[PDB]
Amino acid sequence: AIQRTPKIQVYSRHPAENGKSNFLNCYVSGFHPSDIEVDLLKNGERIEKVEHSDLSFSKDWSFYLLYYTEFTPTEKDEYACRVNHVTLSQPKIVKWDRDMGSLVP
Amino acid sequence: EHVSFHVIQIFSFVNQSWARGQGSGWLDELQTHGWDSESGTIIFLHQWSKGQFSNEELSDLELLFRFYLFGLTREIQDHASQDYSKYPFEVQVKAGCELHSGGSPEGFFQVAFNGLDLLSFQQTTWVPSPGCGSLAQSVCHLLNHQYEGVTETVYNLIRSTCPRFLLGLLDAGKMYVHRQVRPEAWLSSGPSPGPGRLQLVCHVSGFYPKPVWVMWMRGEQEQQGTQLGDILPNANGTWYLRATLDVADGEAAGLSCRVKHSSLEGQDIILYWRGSL
Ligand SMILES: CCCCCCC[C@H](C)CCC[C@H](C)CCC[C@H](C)CCC[C@@H](C)CCC[C@H](C)CCCOP(=O)(O)O[C@@H]1C[C@H](CO)[C@@H](O)[C@H](O)[C@@H]1O
Ligand SMILES: CCCCCCCCCCCCCCCC(=O)OC[C@@H](O)CO
Ligand SMILES: *[C@@H]1O[C@H](CO)[C@@H](O)[C@H](O)[C@H]1NC(C)=O
Ligand SMILES: CCCCCCCCCCCC
Repeated sequence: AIQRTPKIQVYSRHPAENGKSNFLNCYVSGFHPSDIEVDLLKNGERIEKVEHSDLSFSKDWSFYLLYYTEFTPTEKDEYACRVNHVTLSQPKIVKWDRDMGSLVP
Repeated sequence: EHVSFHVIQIFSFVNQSWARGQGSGWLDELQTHGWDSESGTIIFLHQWSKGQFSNEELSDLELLFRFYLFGLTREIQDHASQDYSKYPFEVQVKAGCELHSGGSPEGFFQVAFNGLDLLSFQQTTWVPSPGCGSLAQSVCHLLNHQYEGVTETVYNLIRSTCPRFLLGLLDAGKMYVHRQVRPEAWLSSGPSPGPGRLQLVCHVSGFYPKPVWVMWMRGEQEQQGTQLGDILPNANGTWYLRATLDVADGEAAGLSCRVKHSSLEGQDIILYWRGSL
């Protein structure tokens, strides 16, 4: 009390080109409390080798985390960012739109 | 004009027997330090993260932080009786200082409880937040009466040790913190805005520092529909921004995205839409 729901944004570091090394980012922000499960997914499975920033928070005390992983896209592969949090009835999966990314203004 | 150094802590009390303690140090938005809870030691994230401080000074600080994290955790777990109704709960601390180009430094130590302001340190005195009633009041009594030497330690750290450290840290890191990094840009289609309409997307990524200008263009004419998103972080100290444009069917040929940034100076990026439309 109070409890704030994470905002989830997914975007790549470089242009999405099949066969070209790239970085996939998931920026998860505006949540409270800090306990959270964030995973990057490749075809539904947690990507085991990822990096994440240490926990930090904004002026309003809401938390944020940046996740990133090196990946090489192809036409068949589907990437996502999945988040579970006390504010979430069921884990939320935010699919990476290759052309648009998946942002929340 | 204004630069900050923040040491933050997050204390997560799961139950009467289990808590987590986390913390880190930040130069503006750049993380410069971590904390290893396994070993109770500072993590220096950059070759220049020691600033101008000696190893002996940093060792003093490391022992102070290990002792603070452990002792705060245990005193809260003691004073939090049996409860288990209050559990779980979370305490956040944001302490540090600011260097200002024309004035004296600022120092601060602010505490939140379950995401709301609880109390803050004002020079000599722990002051309850007007917005957090009883509890804030109670804690502040104790902090002001029982822990009275810890208080002068805190004052000295935020008012004297922190600005000295920050000055030396900016100096050690000067050829990183003043860097200029040029972005790249690329175009894509976006989700349909409606029948007979298209969405063009201009992605701009890898720039530092954060100020940036992006406009969709037809020749030299800036386009009304340009809409910028939020400036989002990349790993390794650069940023990302998306600029979209909705366009009518049969009108996208000839459009371009134009990017201005300090790292370019008179060589704006201009990218032409070449289809997917
Ligand atoms: C934590 C995350 C770390 C992230 C990495 C950060 C790494 C990074 C490089 C750190 C550099 C930071 C810069 C240089 C400065 C930043 C200050 C920060 C903004 C303010 C934060 C103050 C809190 C956190 C400490 C709490 C005080 C203790 C709680 C004091 C407790 C007791 O101390 P005390 O002094 O009273 O001891 C007694 C004394 C008296 C006589 O005085 C004796 O009689 C008696 O016997 C005792 O010895
Ligand atoms: C020595 C290392 C760091 C020192 C930091 C000082 C620790 C202070 C501990 C704070 C615990 C205070 C919680 C007490 C809860 C309480 O007092 O409850 C109020 C209600 O009883 C009002 O009626
Ligand atoms: C407290 O929480 C920890 C972490 O979930 C758990 O391992 C431990 O069993 C709990 N202790 C209790 C409920 O007494
Ligand atoms: C239910 C117990 C709540 C405890 C409030 C935590 C206050 C910690 C402030 C200490 C700053 C040094």
